[PDB]
Amino acid sequence: GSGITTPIETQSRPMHNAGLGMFSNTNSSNYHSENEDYLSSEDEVVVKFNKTSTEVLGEALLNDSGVRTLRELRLAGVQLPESILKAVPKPKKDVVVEILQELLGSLEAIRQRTSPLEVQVKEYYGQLSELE
Amino acid sequence: KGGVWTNVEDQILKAAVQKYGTHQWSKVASLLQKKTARQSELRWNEYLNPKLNFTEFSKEEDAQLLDLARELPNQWRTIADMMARPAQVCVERYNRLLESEDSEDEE
Amino acid sequence: SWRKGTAFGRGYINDMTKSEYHQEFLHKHVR
Amino acid sequence: LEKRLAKIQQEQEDDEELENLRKKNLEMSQRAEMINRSKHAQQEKA
Amino acid sequence: MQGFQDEMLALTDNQIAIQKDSKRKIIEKAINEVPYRTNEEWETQLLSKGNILFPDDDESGNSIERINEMVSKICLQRKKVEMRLQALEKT
Amino acid sequence: AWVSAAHYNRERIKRGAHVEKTMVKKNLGRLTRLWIKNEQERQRQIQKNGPEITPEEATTIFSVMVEWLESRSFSPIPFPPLTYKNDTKILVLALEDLKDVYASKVRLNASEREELALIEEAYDNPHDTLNRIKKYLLTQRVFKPVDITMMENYQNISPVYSVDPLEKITDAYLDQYLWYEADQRKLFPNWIKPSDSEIPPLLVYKWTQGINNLSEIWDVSRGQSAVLLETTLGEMAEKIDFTLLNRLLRLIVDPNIADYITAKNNVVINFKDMSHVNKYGLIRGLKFASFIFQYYGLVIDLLLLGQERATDLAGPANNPNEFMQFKSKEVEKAHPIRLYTRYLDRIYMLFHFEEDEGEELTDEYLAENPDPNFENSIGYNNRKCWPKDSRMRLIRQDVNLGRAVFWEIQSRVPTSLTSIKWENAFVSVYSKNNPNLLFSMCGFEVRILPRQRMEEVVSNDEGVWDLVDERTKQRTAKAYLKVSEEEIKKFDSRIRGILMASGSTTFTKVAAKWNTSLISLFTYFREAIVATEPLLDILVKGETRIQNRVKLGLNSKMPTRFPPAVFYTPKELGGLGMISASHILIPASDLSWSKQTDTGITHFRAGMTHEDEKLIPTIFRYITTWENEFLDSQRVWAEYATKRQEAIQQNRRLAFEELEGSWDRGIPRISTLFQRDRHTLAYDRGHRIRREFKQYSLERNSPFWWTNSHHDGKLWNLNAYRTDVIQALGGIETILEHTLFKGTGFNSWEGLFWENRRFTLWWSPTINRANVYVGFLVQLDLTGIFLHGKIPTL
Repeated sequence: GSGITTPIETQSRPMHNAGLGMFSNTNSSNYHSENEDYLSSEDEVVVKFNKTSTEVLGEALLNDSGVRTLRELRLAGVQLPESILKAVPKPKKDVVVEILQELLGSLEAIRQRTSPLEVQVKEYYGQLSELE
Repeated sequence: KGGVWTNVEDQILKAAVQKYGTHQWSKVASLLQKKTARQSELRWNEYLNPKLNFTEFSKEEDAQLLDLARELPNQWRTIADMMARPAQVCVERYNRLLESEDSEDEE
Repeated sequence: SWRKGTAFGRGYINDMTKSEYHQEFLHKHVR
Repeated sequence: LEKRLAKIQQEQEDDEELENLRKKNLEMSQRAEMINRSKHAQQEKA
Repeated sequence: MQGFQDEMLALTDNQIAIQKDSKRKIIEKAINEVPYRTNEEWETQLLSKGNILFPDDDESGNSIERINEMVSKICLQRKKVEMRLQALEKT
Repeated sequence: AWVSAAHYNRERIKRGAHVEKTMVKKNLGRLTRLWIKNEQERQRQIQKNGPEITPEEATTIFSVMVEWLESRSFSPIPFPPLTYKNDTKILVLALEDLKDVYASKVRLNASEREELALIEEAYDNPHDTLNRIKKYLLTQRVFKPVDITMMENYQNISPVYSVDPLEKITDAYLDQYLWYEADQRKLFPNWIKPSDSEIPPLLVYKWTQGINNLSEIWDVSRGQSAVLLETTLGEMAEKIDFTLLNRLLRLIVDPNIADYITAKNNVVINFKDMSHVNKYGLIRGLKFASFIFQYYGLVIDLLLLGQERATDLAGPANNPNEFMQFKSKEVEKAHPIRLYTRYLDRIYMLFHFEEDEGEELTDEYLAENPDPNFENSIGYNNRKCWPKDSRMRLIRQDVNLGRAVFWEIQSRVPTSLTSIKWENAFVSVYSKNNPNLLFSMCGFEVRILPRQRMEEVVSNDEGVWDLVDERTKQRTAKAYLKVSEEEIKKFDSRIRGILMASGSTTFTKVAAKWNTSLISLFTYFREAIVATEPLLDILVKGETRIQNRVKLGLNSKMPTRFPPAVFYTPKELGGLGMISASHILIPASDLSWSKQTDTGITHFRAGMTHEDEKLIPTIFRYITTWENEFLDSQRVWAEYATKRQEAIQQNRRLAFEELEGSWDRGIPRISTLFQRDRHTLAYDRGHRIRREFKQYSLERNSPFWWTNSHHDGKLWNLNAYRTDVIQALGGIETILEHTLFKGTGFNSWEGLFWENRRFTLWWSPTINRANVYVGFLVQLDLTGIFLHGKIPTL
């Protein structure tokens, strides 16, 4: 009886160790995954214009799928960059992309700057049939 | 903290009810430590009382049961009266029934 | 026309407890 | 963080049990229905 | 009537100066303590009844941070597991 | 014989004439026995007889509810899946609300000790307690018995249900959840209102303003006639049936919670010996009995109003209206019913009748009810609180309209669901012949006179509202307020409570109790009390009687020994601290005060100044009236809206210079915005009905049942009163001339913390004084002190 009891206890300890171990492994795996994702994003960041835009959109989507504040900030930065560098169909596409991004989910601020530019344009508008 | 029922305490309660009658429960928790009136009276009515029916369930008991449980939506005090059984026995029997379908010294 | 649209609508016992006056009484004083 | 993980495990266990219990009630209703439907069928046969 | 008790009326002099001051301070902190744009839900409905490069840098830091933590987790957990296994085998 | 003695003693207590201290208790006992017998009789007769409603009526009802819930595109409330966002918060709320009952207790019972103990563990492990809770929601359909102790109001005797704590927790959480999700999904329309946003007198005020602001009612132009309906639904919770409840809850809620709630009401009820299963009606003591009760009320109201008009009042599901609103004035005028509100049992309906429609209704009513003798006005009841002239006049057109309307609405509701008797109902008719429009809500009785037919416009006291039109901005009607007779009697009965109970409870304890009733009575009615004699009178006896209570506390009735200083000193003074409404002479002989300086001994007497004498100021002036607070609320909330927009637009934080002036202003009391726990409170919804149903689930009242200091802030401040009372007699320097403060040797008041004997010492040099009318001088044993008469403690 004594021998049997002793054997059982060691097995229980081993089982507890196994329970700890698997979890640890999982955690490690998760960590690894995170690192890989970050690297990919960095690389990506580092007609042609259109293509670039598309790529950016894709990246954004990926990010969303996969912090939020950071993403928003990045988006804002991108927008700013675009503005510095600086049809209807393209605009529409962009809008669609933006919409998609929102659903998946700095961003507010970004919205506000663009919205503000639009507002300035409208105010300019504000400032008969043709007009209508 | 809330206790379950040792056969000691349970027996003392039965002898107590024998002496003091049903209605004086606060005198029953005098004998019986660690317990309250509501607990005492509660158990005596729910379980301990011999007049209660703890018995197997005939083929008619089950038919009548399923009938009622379909007829009256959940009311297991009413149904219990209809069956003259303690309630949680009836609910126990019922749930197990649908599963037929399957797929010291101080004392 | 307003009236139509609605859903619906178009002795001495000798004992103290089961009398009518009593059910009036307890129907009131108990609120 | 191991203790935090364990707490998540506990959280996962309870939700699953709740789901099973909810499934249980609907299932019980269905079983009652099978008897209810069977009884109706018996009445039709009578 | 415990909840609605009027508080500590002051007779003496300064305390009136003191009680008022205290109240003011409290008021300040309540407004001062609360953070702007934090609320919305209480102010709105409560209001309703009454009235009638930088981004890139941040991302990099986070990734870096993540990397340190994962390595730390890897270093110690693995060692513990190995030790446990060895002990079991010996037994 | 026993029963007949119970009736006789009860109707002797309703008049309130010399009933012994015990006879009240005993009589209560006999009444609770009789009441439970009636209950068990009703339940048995339902078993033998079978349910009352009938399958037909039930089918119609269920159909109605379904039609509504589709009309509003309503989603059945789900079951609270774990990982619910708000779970821990709703827990915190429920647990707090149970905790509060215990918190205001000096000493605690063991069962209470258990109740407080269970919650405390609860704080430690919410996640587990949620697991257990929801596990109960699923598994447990059989529950522990429930105890009844009828509490006495000295007229009515009301029941009190007491449940076991574990069941209380799940009941509380489920309650809170249902109200949160329900108000979140906008179940209840606007016109069901014992509701959250408005305190009851604000409800009455908005009901009057609602009356005025809508068009044409005061136009006497041709055939205009008006009626007011006040109808108790009668037994309602007592007639509810579970076979139906399970189904009407299936519509709104998952079958799990529905089945749970339905089962929870069938429980053995125990009072002493008597016990019976509850087979039929609702138990109003359950924490969520509120939600059930209102939902069912809605089910009745849809019968009364019909689907169409109801959709008019509640408006579209896209944009529901507010309490009083519509889309077009057409939608208003398209239907005879203009205002409908149901405050718990009470139903108020406002009907304005054109000659055509009105004469049509009386045509049909008289058509089935020949009344050749014109005696419909004999059994007709109306307000006896107002005087004859300004009461409703009795005229055939009027009366017949009233009984016509009441007849039709009488018909609409089936006698099975509820019971609507002509006895309980009140009909007020506004007629070309009747200038007044009478009604009463809560305890306010309201006489509405349109400024037109008043024939004179006089500046009037503060107990009288002015009704201000939404568009014209002219003031078109005065609303006269009085205090309903019932709650006068409730006040009087409470004072009698303090009297019968405080045989030897000490003066200080009594005073707080007296104040609370008074503060509560005035504040709820603040304005109204001015116009009522009996509430106005009664009190004079009530205070003079208690003072005469303390006077017997030594030996005397005598004026001379005691100067209003003893009773009215604030507590710091060591005076009892009791407030005052009445007339009391501070005799100018008692203001004399003498001080010593190393130069000499100086005296002061303002007695020689002959002007208006000095009188103890009273409440009627002190308490702020309602109209000024609502106005200040409106302007203040406007201002806060603006400044808040300044902070937002400019991305700044509010200065506070603005806030401080209006910080205590406003009916929600701006301060409430900034309290410690708003984050939790927004997830507390349905507070007002919970407060009112705290009647049933616990014995000790909460005398203020119409506000949560959490949501509504703190409405009234009384400190001002305290300074006025000090100066009313001379002031701190003067007040303490009456006490022993100079004997203790303390030079200045400020440093005194305090901590019956102590009382009589503190005021002793008055209570013992040489101007006593009669007494027998006795020198103390070894000293030189003279005693006048015999004072026990001194």
